[PDB]
Amino acid sequence: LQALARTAISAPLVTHLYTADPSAHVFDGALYIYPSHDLDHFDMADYHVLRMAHPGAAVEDLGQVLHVRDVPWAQRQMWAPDAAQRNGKTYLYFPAKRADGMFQIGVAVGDRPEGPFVAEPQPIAGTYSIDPAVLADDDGAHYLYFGGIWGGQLQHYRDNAYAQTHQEPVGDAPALGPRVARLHERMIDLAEPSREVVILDEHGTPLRADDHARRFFEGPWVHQHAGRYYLSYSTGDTHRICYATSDSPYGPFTYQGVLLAPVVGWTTHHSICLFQQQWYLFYHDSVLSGGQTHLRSIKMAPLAHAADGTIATIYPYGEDAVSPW
Ligand SMILES: [Ca+2]
Repeated sequence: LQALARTAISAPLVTHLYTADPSAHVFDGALYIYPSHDLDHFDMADYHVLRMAHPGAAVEDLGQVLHVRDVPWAQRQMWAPDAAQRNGKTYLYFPAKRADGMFQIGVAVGDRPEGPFVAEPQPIAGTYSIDPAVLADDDGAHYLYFGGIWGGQLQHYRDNAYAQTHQEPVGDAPALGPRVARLHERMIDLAEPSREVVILDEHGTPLRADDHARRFFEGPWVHQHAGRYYLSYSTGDTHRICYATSDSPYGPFTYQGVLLAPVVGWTTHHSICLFQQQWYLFYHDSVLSGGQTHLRSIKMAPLAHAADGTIATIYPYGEDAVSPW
């Protein structure tokens, strides 16, 4: 697979550290990226913030802005984060693991996009599992999406309650979807208990647990375009970013297709962000590290919505490349 490094459509945004799970936002007139920081096993411990001043600019590492040692409730595994702004504050949302082994989502508050961020002493009540994404709705509301199965533990929850015997559904049972909750105006609490986000097939039927090509695995992201909501996410063991659409941030979302073909390294994770004239897909892969799943680099590619609202598949090493998966 050494050909893939040669025909990659994107270079690593930074190479002096390993980065993953990019959440891109335009805050205060610039592009800010909030990724995970892979350490040279997914044992990440801290977050950096990166910035691009304008379209085409060199990427700045603004340095470390939060470390798990400053998060009283969390012991380890600072995974895919996100950020939001409200009332002149910037909020850093992040999944991390408690000493008792459970993932939950917490938040840290700062006065600027680049921090420093001060972590709340407890996680956000009502959250669990991983991969937060916070949608700043055009109407002023903020919504928190989250969830990931397998290592993300979402499969142990139903209706927001944990049980040891809750497992991943199988067969004809509906696959699990991400969770969503409107955030409180104070941003560090939910305004409501989270709800299931339902993803439907083209016939209006919820996706099956045994449909691993399409069913939700982790890393939800929502963006607005042309009066609809786009939910996009990783399918995990089939290595796709897929997307689905709805007239509501709550769904249900109807499956549309594959947004990003498989990348090098087992995980795939992304965000979609509008910057000046252009939509961009931010994603990651493991080429920098020579194909090591746990050492990634974030990347970006331009993204286009078609007249009919669809998004064409992005092929990270070219459409003619041998797929890494
Ligand atoms: Ca994410």
